[PDB]
Amino acid sequence: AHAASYLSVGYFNGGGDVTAGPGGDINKLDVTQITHLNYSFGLIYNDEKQETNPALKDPSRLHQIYLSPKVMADLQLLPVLRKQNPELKVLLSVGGWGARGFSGAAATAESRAVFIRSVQQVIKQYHLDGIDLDWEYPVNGAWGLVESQPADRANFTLLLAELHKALDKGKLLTIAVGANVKSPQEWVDVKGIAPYLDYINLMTYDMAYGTQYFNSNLYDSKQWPTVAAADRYSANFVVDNYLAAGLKPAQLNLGIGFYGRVPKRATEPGIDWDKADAAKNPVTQPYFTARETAVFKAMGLDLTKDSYFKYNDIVSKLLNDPQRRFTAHWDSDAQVPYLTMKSAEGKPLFAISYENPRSVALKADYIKSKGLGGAMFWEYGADDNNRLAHQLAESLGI
Repeated sequence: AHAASYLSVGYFNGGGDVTAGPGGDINKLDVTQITHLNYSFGLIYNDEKQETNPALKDPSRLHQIYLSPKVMADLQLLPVLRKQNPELKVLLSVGGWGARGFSGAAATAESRAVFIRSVQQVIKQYHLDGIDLDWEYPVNGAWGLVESQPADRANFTLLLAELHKALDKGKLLTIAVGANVKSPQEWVDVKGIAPYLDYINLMTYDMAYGTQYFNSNLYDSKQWPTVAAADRYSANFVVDNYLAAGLKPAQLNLGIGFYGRVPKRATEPGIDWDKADAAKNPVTQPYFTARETAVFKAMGLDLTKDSYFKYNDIVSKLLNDPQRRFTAHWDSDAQVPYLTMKSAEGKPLFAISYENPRSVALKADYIKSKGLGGAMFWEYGADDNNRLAHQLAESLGI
C-alpha cells in the first residue's frame, strides 16, 4: 500500500582524481536530480615514503584531511546548491584511487583520534551533512599503490566505530567499497562495520581489465565472454558477493559509471593465472593495432597509460565522431551498450563499453527488484547535460 523511496548518490570529481583527471566545474551540476552529493576528494596528510604530493608530506598535519584550494572554493558554494535543492545532502568524500594515508591514519588510537578530529573540523567549517570514506583499499593497498597491512581490516572497523561515536547525531557516515570478491572476504569486515554506516556505496564498475571486455555489465556477456575466471565480473555478481557476506540489500547503493573504459584486452595480453606457465601462455591477445591505438591517442586517450573515457566524451567524440568510425551496439545479456570500430580487414573490434540512459534505467529496475537502497554514480562531471542523472532520478522516483 505504499511506494519505496530510493537514494541517488552522485560523486563529483571537483578536486581532481588519479584516473579521472582534473576537477570539473561544480556549477554545471543539476543538484535537483540527486538526493546526496559526494564532493570528491579530501586527501590525507601522510608519512608514506612514496607520496609524491608534497603538500601531503607536511609532518605538522599528519593524519588530518587536506583540502586543496579548489576544494575549499567549491565547498563555499554549498549555500547556492542547497537553495537549488533544499532536500540535498552534501558529504565530503575522503580518499579515492591512489589516495594514501588511510593505513597510517587507522593504525593507532592516537592516529585515529587526529583523523576524527579533522573530520569533525571540516564538517563544521564547511557545514557538511557527513563524511564518505573511499579507501582503495584496506589490506590490499590496490596492489601496492598505497601502503597497507593486514591489520587494516580490523583498524578500519575501529576507525568507523570511533568516527560513528564522534559524529554529531544525524550526520552521515558512508563508505565506498570495491568490486573485487576479496573485498568482503578479506579486506573489509562488512558485517562488523554495517551498524556504523548509513549506507554503503558499491563500486560496481572498473571491470574492463584482464580478459574481460565490459566495464559495468549488469550480468555476464555471452557474445563477448570473459575468458579467465578471476576476471569474470558483473554488477550482479558483486552485489551477490556482498549479500553473501551478510549485508542487507537496503543498506547498499549500486554504483553506476558515467564513463566507459577501453578494455585492457584490446591492448595487452590476457593472462589466466589458473593456467600452466600462465605468463607465457596468454589466453587472450590484443586486437588493437597501431591503427586503433592512434585513433584514441588523437582524442587524448593514451592507452599505454589509461583507458577512462567520460560519458560526455563518449557521446561527443565517439558516437558523434565526424568520420563515423564507431558503431553503437547493445549487449542484451549484459544490459549495457558498447561501441565497435572496424579493423582494416573489416572486422568489428570491441572498443569500449559504458552506460547510456537505457542501461541506467535497467540498473534502476535491478535496484527496485533486488530491494537495494539506491544508486550511486561516478561521477557527475562526466554526465552529458545531466542526462544520466536525470534518467536515474526518473527511474527511481527521486
